[PDB]
Amino acid sequence: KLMHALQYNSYGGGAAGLEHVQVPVPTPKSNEVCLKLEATSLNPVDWKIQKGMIRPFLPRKFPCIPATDVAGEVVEVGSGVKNFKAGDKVVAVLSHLGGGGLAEFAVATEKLTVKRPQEVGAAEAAALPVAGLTALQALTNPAGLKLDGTGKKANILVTAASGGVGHYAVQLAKLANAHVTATCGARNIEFVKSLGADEVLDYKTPEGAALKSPSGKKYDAVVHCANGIPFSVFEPNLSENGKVIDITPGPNAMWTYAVKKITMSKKQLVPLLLIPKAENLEFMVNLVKEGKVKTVIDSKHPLSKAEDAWAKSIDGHATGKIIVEP
Repeated sequence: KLMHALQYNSYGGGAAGLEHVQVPVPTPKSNEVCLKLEATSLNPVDWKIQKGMIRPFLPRKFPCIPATDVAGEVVEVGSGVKNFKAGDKVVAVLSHLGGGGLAEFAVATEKLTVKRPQEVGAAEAAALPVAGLTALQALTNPAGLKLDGTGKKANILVTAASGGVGHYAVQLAKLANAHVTATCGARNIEFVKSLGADEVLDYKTPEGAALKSPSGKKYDAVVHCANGIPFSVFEPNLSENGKVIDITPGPNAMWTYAVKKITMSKKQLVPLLLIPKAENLEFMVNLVKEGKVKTVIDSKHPLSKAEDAWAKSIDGHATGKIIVEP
């Protein structure tokens, strides 16, 4: 019947603007499944939407229940659901239109729900969807690396590699047999080395502010997860046809993309929008199961204290992924 959740009913609230509320448990449609949530993961998008930065596209209507990355147990399925039964443990991606993550229950489409193996925890799994698939898409599509053994070997730069997409990106890039150069805060330099990065740079230094690799590497692709960097700084560090992949693209990135396209610049800036596909989520889940990829969890917060997790996300000093559990 009813359900604990967190809502914002207005732009600009910050964590203060979140409200604990009791709300009717959603009902699954033909193709949806209903989950008792075991873990929910935050993404920077989630608090940006609330700040109003994604207007006029999101949020669709107030009030909003935030977060899309989710793991839990199937409680109930819709008439059309073929592949999941009640009791099944899953990981899923909620619609970016309706949100729903910060709650006891959520409905997910079957096409974005994946069975979660016994080996993989709920928090470990819930951290995967947006961050992991983004990292995966960037390295698979624009960077053009296979992740078996048949991919192009290459030089990869990962900016802000201590964060959500960042720390997945480094691990994945290593599985594609790439040389990985990474940037992060001084504190996280040892951590990023442990993800498999070949070179790690303190971004406040001179070689890291300029993104110059000690081997003198030029990068074939950049999984760009940081924010304050103009194409100027990337350019001299790029290979002849290097692509900087902005996984959090603003108007600046969008414009640069247009200009570099229309002037046929050999060096390119690629805005990335994630297209979550269940095959990829299944894939990432397997990588975690097989130990080829580890999820690092910055912190775990109870839904009753979810604003803390929200504020931690807003500060964005998180290392890996922030998790909210019941």
